[PDB]
Amino acid sequence: GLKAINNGERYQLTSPTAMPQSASFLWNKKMMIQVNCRGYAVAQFMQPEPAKYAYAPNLEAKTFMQPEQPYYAHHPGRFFYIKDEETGEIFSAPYEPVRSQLNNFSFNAGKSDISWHIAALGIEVELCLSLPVDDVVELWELKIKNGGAQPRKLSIYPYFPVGYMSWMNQSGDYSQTAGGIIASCVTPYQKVADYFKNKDFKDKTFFLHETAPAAWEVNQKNFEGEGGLHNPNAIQQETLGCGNALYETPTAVLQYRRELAAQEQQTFRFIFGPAFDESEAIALRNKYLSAEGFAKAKSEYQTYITSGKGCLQINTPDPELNNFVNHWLPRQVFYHGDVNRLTTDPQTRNYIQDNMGMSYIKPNITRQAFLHALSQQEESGAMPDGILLLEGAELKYINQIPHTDHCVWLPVCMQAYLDETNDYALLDEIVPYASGEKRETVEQHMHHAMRWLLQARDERGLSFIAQGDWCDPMNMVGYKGKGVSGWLSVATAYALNLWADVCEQRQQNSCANEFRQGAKDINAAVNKHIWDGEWFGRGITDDGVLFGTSKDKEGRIFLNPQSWAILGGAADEQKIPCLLDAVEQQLETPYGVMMLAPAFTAMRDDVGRVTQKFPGSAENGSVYNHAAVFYIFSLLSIGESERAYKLLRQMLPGPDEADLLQRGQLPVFIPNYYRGAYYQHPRTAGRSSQLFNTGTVSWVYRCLIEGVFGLKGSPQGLVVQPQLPVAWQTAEAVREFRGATFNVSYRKSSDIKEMEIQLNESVISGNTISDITAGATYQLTVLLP
Amino acid sequence: GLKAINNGERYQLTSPTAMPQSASFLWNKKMMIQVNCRGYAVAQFMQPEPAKYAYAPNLEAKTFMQPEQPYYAHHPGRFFYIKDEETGEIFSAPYEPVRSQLNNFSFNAGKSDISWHIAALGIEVELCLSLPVDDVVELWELKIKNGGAQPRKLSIYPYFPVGYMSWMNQSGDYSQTAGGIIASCVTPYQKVADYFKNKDFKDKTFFLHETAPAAWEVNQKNFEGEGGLHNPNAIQQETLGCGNALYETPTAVLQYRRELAAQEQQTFRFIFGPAFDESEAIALRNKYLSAEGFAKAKSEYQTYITSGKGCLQINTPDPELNNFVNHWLPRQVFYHGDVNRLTTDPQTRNYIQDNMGMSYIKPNITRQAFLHALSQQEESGAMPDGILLLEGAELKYINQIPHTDHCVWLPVCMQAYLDETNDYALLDEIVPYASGEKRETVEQHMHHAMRWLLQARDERGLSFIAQGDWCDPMNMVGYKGKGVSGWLSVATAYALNLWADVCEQRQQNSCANEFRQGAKDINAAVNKHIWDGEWFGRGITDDGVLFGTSKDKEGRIFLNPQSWAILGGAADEQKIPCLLDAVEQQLETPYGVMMLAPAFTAMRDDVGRVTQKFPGSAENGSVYNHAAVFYIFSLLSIGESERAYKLLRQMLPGPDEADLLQRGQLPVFIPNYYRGAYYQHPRTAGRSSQLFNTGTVSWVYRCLIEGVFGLKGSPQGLVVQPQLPVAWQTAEAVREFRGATFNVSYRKSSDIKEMEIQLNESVISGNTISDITAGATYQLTVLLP
Ligand SMILES: O=C(O)[C@H](O)[C@@H](O)[C@H](O[C@@H]1O[C@H](CO)[C@@H](O)[C@H](O)[C@H]1O)[C@H](O)CO
Ligand SMILES: O=C(O)[C@H](O)[C@@H](O)[C@H](O[C@@H]1O[C@H](CO)[C@@H](O)[C@H](O)[C@H]1O)[C@H](O)CO
Ligand SMILES: [Cl-]
Ligand SMILES: [Cl-]
Repeated sequence: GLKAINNGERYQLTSPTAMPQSASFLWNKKMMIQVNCRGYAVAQFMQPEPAKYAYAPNLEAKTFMQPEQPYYAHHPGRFFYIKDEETGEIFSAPYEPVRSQLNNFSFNAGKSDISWHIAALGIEVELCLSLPVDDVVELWELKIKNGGAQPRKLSIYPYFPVGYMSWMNQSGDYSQTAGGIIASCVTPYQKVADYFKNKDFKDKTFFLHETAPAAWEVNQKNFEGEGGLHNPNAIQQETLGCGNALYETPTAVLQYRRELAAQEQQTFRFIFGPAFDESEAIALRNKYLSAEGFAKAKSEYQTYITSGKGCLQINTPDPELNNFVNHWLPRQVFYHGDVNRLTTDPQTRNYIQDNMGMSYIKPNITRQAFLHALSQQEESGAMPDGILLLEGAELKYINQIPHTDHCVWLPVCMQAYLDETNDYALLDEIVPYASGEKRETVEQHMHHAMRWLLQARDERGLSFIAQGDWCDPMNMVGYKGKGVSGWLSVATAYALNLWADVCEQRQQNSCANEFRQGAKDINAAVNKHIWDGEWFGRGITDDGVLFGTSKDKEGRIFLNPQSWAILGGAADEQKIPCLLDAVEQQLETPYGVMMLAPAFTAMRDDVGRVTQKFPGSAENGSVYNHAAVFYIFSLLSIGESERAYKLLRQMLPGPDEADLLQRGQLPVFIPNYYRGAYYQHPRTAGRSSQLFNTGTVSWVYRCLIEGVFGLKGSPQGLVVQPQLPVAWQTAEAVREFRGATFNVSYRKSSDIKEMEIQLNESVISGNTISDITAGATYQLTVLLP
Repeated sequence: GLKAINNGERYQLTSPTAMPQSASFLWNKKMMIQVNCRGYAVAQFMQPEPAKYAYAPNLEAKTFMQPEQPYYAHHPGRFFYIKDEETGEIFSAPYEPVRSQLNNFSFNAGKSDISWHIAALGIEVELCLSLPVDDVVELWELKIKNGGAQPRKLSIYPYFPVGYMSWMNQSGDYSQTAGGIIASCVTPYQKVADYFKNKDFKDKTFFLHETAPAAWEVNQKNFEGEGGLHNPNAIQQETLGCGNALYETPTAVLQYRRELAAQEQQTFRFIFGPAFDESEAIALRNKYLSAEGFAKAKSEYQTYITSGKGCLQINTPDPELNNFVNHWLPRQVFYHGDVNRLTTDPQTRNYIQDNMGMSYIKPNITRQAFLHALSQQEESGAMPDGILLLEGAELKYINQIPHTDHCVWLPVCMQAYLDETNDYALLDEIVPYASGEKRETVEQHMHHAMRWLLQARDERGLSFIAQGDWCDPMNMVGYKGKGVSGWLSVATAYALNLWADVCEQRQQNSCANEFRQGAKDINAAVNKHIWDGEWFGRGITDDGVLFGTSKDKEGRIFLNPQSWAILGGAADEQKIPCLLDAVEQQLETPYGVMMLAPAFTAMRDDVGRVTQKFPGSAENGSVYNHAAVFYIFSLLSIGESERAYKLLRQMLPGPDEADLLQRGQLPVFIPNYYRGAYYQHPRTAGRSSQLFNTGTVSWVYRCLIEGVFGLKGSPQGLVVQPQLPVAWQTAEAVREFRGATFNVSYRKSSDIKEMEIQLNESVISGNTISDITAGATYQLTVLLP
């Protein structure tokens, strides 16, 4: 079974085998953890760069998680073994590593915690994980109850494998003074500069108990012996051996021996995490490891999540949609803008898009993000490929490979901020540039960005692509310096048209004319060179080849140039229906719209690395949700209400059982992708990546707020412009907007020919609520034909 | 049990649990594999840089093996499951992953193969692995026999897990045309230049059968199901499901169904390895996958190993020593010089030392190695930190961090070559330098190297250490440009004294004087600044601190400055006994001599990274065999015969049972280290690193040939100078030397006061056999007091 519980606070799966990849996530200001339903977990923290405290059993690469991450028996996880001392029978919570028969299983994804209930052998177990807001530590609460009528003698063994920490130096031992296990290493390196750089690393891992145990074991191999994780030798014997690790793989295993009366329950607390030294571990222990410490952290964390609850609560005829939107969407949006994906150098397009989502949650964060991003703009007007969030950080990985699209996001996402807040006064703030002495207003910086986009075009008037655009791995179209992007061109026309509208609102009329003319020039170039007759191509290679066209067998159509041609005006009214039909025919699937099709099955080396991905995975033809929601937004922009909703709703798994089993995910987030290549590889199509990091969700939230429910800001007030699916006879929403609350009731009427709006029971004229007082509540009734 | 079998060809362990880390190795011109006794394996190949075809289940770091490498259930390996179709009972060969009760177990390390015999359920299994000489492929032969009296219906399942190949693209499927499983990936990258660089990668892994199977499975998770590796679901059912992998972790599993008569045995052949494409896999199949192909490869491989058999066979009163020296030592030496550790940029000290070993095996390889190494000498005289073996290769890892000792090895190892071969004519060969147009003789290059060592000294006359010397991770003594090395100084005096002796043999008298004077100057500086009263210090830091002294609590004495002071002449007759005693008191252990003591337990940042290793591991205080044999060689140089032999013999595990169990290794190689820190951490002391890559063995072979058995070359012929341990009443050796064979019999006599030598039964005068005819055999009798 799989359903919402606890009044929306949690979401419960009752089989540990039906959906074995399913998972949920938690984060805080400094860490994140992905927890699998069977007890595997991946945890990363910042110090200030990424690191981990629970390691693989081998020397793993520097990485967090892969899409569709597979687990294996020794993957890091969070386990508790229970042993009936009378019978010798054992089981483990949550399910791994023993995989015993259980009488009851629940995995509960929470807004603020992750928990399990299980039962075996008549013993009832509860496990609850949460994090505090500001420190790196896991708070673990275990409850064990004898559910039967006679006393029961049990051994209870936390098993938190530390893994292979380092080939230079790893060890571990029990510390009575810390009250638990302290594993220790030295992170490997070779260069002297790295010794200086690594000085403040938290290269100890602690596992501390509140209640002193009977015994412990710190050596992984001693724990397993021949019995392995299925039946550890250390657990077969009466008492753990109390061994240490001396350049041996360390582990964290404790043992409690209890005789529990009928119906008796006992609670045990632990914390797990990294530390510089034992002193820091003890500081965490004193702050957190108690009933009071756990309750204070929980109260503070629930407060943090509620601070990010957002501006929209809905009550539609679709209860799965209600649950997702009300309870899960805003937390996922909030994570992205609040901690910027836990990177010290966010990709600029990610920083600006994730902060755009924040406009609906905590817009002062958005405001400061624009100020920060623009302070790092180059004097040319160009934006850097990443934005540094800490002095001393550097551009890493894809951010060192030249992509050309960074400036497009500025006005595209500023428009959401300005519409929601009406904070045009941001445009007057003064900020520096990345180099030089010039300090200019936001508005001037934006003009220089749009001038950059206009200058970074070839003689045909089309945008250079270099080693990629929005599609990060699209690296061989323009690497010789001549290739151009179809998508970047259409999106630059959109950006320029939006920014000209701002300039016109600001009385910057010369600018408005200049950018409007820019946008027409690009659109005309696009129509001349990129349009392929039934859809827009994707780009022109360094050697002059148009691709993403009907002559290409793989990558015959890409979604992005279509959505963005719709938004930026390259697609007129006669080309629009060609796009809709071609997308439906070639890209739509039951799991959502694919970003390109057919997927590439081999390298095409004038397009590049994207074509080497497995067909259907990631940018190579998946249902890549971020591209899908750009299409949904383009659809809303032209009033294609039914098609917009249909494709948005496809992003949420369930309630169809086959759908839920095939995507394999709990419906508590939208992943970066569901597997595509639907025609080529049907068996796997729909499978969830399980990756909760995705720019999709800022845009999905915007589409629902402003487009489907149609409650959008303007300089006059709240614009009522709903695009509800026709199946809905009635719906309600509660919209928070500029400090006020709107209780909106939507109802279909066959008495009217045109929408009618009532505010506090009086019919209004027009579609705008203009008189908004902070702290007030308004009743809005919207009757629709 | 653990013993030599097959007339020395193999070495057999009969418990899969007593020595669970034990392992043996195979190599060829392009690959190596370390095979664990329970069925785990690590395999690397060159194309021309390192790569693998069997992956971990996660995204592993670029690495081969760690010292004391731990395994875990999903580590790569080489397995076969047997299922009794009547009972459903299963077991796996060799032992993992099921770990069933077996009725018989043998793991056979071979000179040219690795094999197992096991039995369970009345079924007798044989497994044999070997490699061809020149292609990258594993040749696997499986035999299954019903050892009982009634027919038996069995399913037989090879299980060769491919692992997690790539996050960009991984897959696999069955190919009837190839006749087996083909897994495929694209190695991840981001930079366009890497696409060009990676073009010829063998990114397919094949598992091909000679005999067509009943069924197959390519998806790892489908193979395991809930049952895991202990009881795979695919094996529970009647027939494998014939599944593929589509961006899922692939595997190689086949199934044969057989009804075997009483006493019936069947043979099945497979090959496993990497390929560019199916065409290459089929080429390997046609060449190898047959009884004829396996026999041709085996015959060619045994020939290759016999070509490396070396120059010394011994018959001593110690049968463990005999076995090791005769059967295992020469193959380990041969590996090092023949394939240079499978790196395209060997560390210069490793290249020169490993090639020195070759002087006793195939000296033309040694000769060409000096020619190659010196062609890359810098015009200054300095040697580079590595030697490039392929055009386009680069210096990697430690070779990019400046170390100062590279030139010292030239005359130290040239001396062995000249003594063995008498090829002074090498000195006349003309070779270029790394830059510039100068082409000079070997002799001139050597003079420039020794002038470099003399110039690279401070005002005190001591050698700069920069970021390290022989001790690779000794990186913080001289990183600011002032620190100097105690060891490098004493070894430079040795190098100069040897090279002056060559110059004197070559009538280069000015050079002889110049370098002899250099050596005295350095030795005097060493005695003034480095000698600490009872032993020589290790170095002086940038801030002027002498370390490796009696005032240091950790790192109180280092072995190297003592051995090298003995060799180079810094240690006179009055200081020698102080060194011997201090080494005995502080560094000697039952497992061999430690390289420093007490081990460092925390960073000391004017010594550096070495001090951060776990105490007792690697350079931080292990029994680091390469340093140990430098001491043994220094001992032989002063006639400390008993102490030399004792410490050399300590390098060979066994026959003491406790010793064999504690080191945990088969006695078929000498590892780079046995764990030290004997006083600080007794529990783990002696544990083998299991690393067969080590420069130790060229020197151990030289010590036995020239020092213990005392059969050493000179410009006059064969010098007889034995240092046998006194316990030996008699011994024999067979020495191959300059094309002739010497059958040497050694016998102790109380009738003589001084050694007597007879050649073909006539007493000779002096200690040199001067008349050596190629192809002849001589009988030498050496009577000792
Ligand atoms: O090859 C790769 O590493 C990966 O495919 C990344 O490019 C990708 O990264 C995303 O790829 C999007 C589409 O290319 C891009 O618009 C976002 O800015 C970037 O965060 C992943 O979602 C990161 O999890
Ligand atoms: O920190 C490290 O990576 C390792 O300790 C290496 O330095 C070491 O490498 C050896 O270390 C020796 C002593 O330092 C050195 O003389 C040899 O040239 C070098 O091959 C290993 O034996 C490679 O397996
Ligand atoms: Cl795209
Ligand atoms: Cl040393």
